[PDB]
Amino acid sequence: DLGKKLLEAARAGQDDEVRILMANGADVNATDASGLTPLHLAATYGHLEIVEVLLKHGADVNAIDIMGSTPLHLAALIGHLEIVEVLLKHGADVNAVDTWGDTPLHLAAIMGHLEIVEVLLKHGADVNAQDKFGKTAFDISIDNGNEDLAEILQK
Amino acid sequence: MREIVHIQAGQCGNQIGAKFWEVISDEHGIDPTGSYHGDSDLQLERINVYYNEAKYVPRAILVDLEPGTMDSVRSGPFGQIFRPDNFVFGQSGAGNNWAKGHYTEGAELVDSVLDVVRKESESCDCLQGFQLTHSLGGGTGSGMGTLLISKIREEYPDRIMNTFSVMPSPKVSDTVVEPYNATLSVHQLVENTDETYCIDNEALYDICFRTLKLTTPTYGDLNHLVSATMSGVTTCLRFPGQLNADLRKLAVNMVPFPRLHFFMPGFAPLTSRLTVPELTQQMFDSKNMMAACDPRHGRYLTVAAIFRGRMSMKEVDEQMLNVQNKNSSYFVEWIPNNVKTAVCDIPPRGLKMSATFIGNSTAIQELFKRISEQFTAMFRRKAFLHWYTGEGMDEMEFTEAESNMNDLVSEYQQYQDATAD
Amino acid sequence: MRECISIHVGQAGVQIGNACWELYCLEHGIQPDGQMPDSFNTFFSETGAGKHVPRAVFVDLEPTVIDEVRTGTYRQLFHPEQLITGKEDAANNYARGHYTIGKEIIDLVLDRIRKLADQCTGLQGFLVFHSFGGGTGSGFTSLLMERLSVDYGKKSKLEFSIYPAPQVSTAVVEPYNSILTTHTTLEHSDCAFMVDNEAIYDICRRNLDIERPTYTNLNRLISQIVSSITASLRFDGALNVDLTEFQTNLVPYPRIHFPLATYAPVISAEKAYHEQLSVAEITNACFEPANQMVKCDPRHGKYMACCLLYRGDVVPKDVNAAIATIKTKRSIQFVDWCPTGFKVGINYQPPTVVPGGDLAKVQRAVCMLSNTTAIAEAWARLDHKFDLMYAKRAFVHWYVGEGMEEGEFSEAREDMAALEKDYEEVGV
Ligand SMILES: Nc1nc2c(ncn2[C@@H]2O[C@H](COP(=O)(O)OP(=O)(O)OP(=O)(O)O)[C@@H](O)[C@H]2O)c(=O)[nH]1
Ligand SMILES: Nc1nc2c(ncn2[C@@H]2O[C@H](COP(=O)(O)OP(=O)(O)O)[C@@H](O)[C@H]2O)c(=O)[nH]1
Ligand SMILES: [Mg+2]
Repeated sequence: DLGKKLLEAARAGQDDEVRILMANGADVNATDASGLTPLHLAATYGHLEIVEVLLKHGADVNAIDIMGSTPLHLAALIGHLEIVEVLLKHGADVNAVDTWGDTPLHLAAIMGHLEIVEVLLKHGADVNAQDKFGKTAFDISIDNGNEDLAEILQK
Repeated sequence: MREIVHIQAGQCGNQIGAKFWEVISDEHGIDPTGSYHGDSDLQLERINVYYNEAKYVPRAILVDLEPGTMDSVRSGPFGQIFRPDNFVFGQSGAGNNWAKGHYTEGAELVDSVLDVVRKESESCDCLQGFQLTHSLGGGTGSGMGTLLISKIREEYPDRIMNTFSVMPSPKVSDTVVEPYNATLSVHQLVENTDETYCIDNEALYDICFRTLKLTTPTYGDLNHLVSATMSGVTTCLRFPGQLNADLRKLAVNMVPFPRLHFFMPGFAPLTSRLTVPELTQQMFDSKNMMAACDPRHGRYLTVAAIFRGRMSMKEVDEQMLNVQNKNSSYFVEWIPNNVKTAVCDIPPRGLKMSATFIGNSTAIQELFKRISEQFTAMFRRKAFLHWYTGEGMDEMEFTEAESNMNDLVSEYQQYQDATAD
Repeated sequence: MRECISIHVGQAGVQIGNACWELYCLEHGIQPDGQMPDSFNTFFSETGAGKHVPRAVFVDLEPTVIDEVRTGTYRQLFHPEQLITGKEDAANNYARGHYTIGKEIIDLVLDRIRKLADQCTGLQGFLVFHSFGGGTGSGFTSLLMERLSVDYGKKSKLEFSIYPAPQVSTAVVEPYNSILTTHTTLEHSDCAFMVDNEAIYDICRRNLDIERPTYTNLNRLISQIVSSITASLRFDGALNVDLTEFQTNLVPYPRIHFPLATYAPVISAEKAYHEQLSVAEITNACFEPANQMVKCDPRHGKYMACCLLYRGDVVPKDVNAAIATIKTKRSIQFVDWCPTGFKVGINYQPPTVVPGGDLAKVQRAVCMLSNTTAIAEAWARLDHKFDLMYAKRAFVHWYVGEGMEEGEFSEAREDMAALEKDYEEVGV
């Protein structure tokens, strides 16, 4: 199965194997058991060139896994700035909501990825979006005393 | 109660450990070759607490899975003072992986470390216990440091186990596995240590950036705050005195509940590389805390305040009674006379006046909740779990570590809301 | 003789002991090496070479305090084998003092006490000096008192106990240690003289003009009071001639055995030409709360016994006139089952002050020992602090992990509750 091999090559950052597998008909939108696609894995593991290749060849930028995570949620969680930017350039839903009520903004805020927070806000992140506990990214910043983040969130 | 055995593990542990030895050596008049060249009898009275008499040699064990840290410490100002046989180092590091530190690389080196600990402990007349310096965010200090804690506690159950544990923050490193490493470690610290000083990189960064106006703080800037704090909190162990003079009396005064043994240290004045009322108010200010928690968001269970330098004891007593009477609502009413004060005549390097605060505050739950929120954000998406599970670890250890830290938070909240009635 | 053995346990016990023996030596003309150019034979043995040695034992679980005795002015006064030390102290934990650390030196201490007891032809018993707050002072004392009750069944045991004050405390758990030792020692002690460190601190500040009293200041004042109480034993007195008579005169029932000491006059050494107070004046000063060794209010309580111990230039008829004045004062109420009276002892030697001391030499002094129900207020204060912490089980884990069962906290507390009832039933 080329789908499983593509998922592993996207995760491992194997650029030439991703290229050979796709040339042999590998499903760009293959899913693992939890619904993660090669784009989710490349975004999680920081492989910018594979993210770009997949998006050039029909990858769904807004694909969701079983927990509602989009590639943008995972690039925002892990802190891959260039990937967040490529994903948004290719139509990533800035306000996608997962099964915990989290948006990419909540995840970048929790993990202290301040530059990513700024980019998400510039691209229309919803400051009023509440997680399943009623918290916005601004509530997270006040509740955890992150003053640099609270300032950024208020521009 | 005389000898303390110091262990420093991993990059952070060794860096803060080397600075600790440089700072207390200058206070005790010990030069980089182990010779005493001081001019006060109080410097040598309790030197046996931290030094073996060969010439004075630190009762220190230096551990790392990365060899580079051997050279770094030896190249330092007091690098050649340490016993060469007390450097226990590996070849392949832990790569910021708690599982590599606790189960694989670390498990392979731990017996060589325990051999050295045993040799240092059998030569002690009356061993008080152990002091470990480490970070919780990496792999060695966190994973191997907690393995060392577990093995020392089972071999020396009657000894005090004390740690100087540096907490990760996205502001200083920002490697997203740090919350995992730290949560897995707090789990171990709750059960196997008697006392832990919480040295929060979030607080150290904020002090340097906001108070000291250092635009880009370095580890040297952060470590200057750490070394001043470590000197301050160990003053009562190193010089003659009657309050918290050893690790056990400190624990008995500071720890009402065995798991709530995480202290918020504070220091005044804060400086980059002062009257009694100023020292007293600054000591208790949130801006002077080395843990990123607002004390006015919780309540003090117990407090130790150490003043250093020549000053009026009646002024110190009046200012200390004033803070308790003024701010009565921040000290639990069900622990009477829970604030103890000491005054050491010898001041720290470059200052005439100084004050160190050690608080056992319920507000420390803010630190644990911050780590917990990051742990949970990562763990819910199962991000990089394979890196841990492929190094002799199970996924249920993550859920148990998460559950133990949230129970720790709940226990603090219980005592924050408790009333004498 | 009719010998008495003094036992000093823990830092407070040892340091107060140092001040007491220093004062006794000066009162009896003994030099710090035991030589002199007798009534005091009750407290000192005599060697073949004319050396007068205290019938005293000093015990501590760590060596620092007793090491100072071994190298100081009185390095040659005591039998060196009667200065006994362990290595690791009780860490402000009654349980370590009584169980895990104390059990390591208890047999040595008893064997060394036996050596002193074997030199006695008519041992009266023991005077035990200790803090309530320390781990050793609390736990080791109670262990020792239990063992002395088994080993010396017919001998009297008197205590000098330091009651804790927040002004000089080094531990948050001193209320626990206080109550645990009080519970376990109560059946083994015949009479106990409590000294409230806050009362002594206030006297030093208000009468001696010492802004920040040291333990040396507190201890020289305490030793003056202890000397007043023990003078009858050391000067062949007619009142309180032996240890049994302290119980007869001050303790009508075994459990309510805590007499209040009041001492006057306390005058600063800088007032070397103060006009001397009369017997009437110093006797009136015994009913002023400022002169009490324990903070409490005897005007609200009732007296079960009262004894006045005078020192110096005191004419018996002047004492009798001063007592008749005191007997016509509405604020002094005796229980209806005791003879409404005052026992008198007079020692005619001038009160002694130590060179290095803070007190002026006076021509006449008095120590009143009164068994008043007002002292129950000191137990109520300790019991209140105990209850605040124990309700949350604060610090209890330190005790349970050092050979003590949790049930001992509540057993000790209920015995304190029974003690508060004993006082309430005696006087209302
Ligand atoms: N008056 C007086 N009180 C003292 C002295 N030393 C200590 N204290 C008091 O005694 C209590 C502390 O107990 P310590 O006697 O020092 O302790 P310890 O018996 O040696 O027991 P550990 O040290 O716990 O083994 C506190 O209430 C102190 O204020 C002293 O010399 N004089
Ligand atoms: N304050 C401080 N933090 C440090 C220092 N070195 C590393 N850290 C922190 O320690 C964590 C990384 O662990 P580290 O000690 O480098 O890894 P180890 O060698 O595997 O134990 C991160 O949270 C770093 O910010 C240091 O010198 N001072
Ligand atoms: Mg002691």
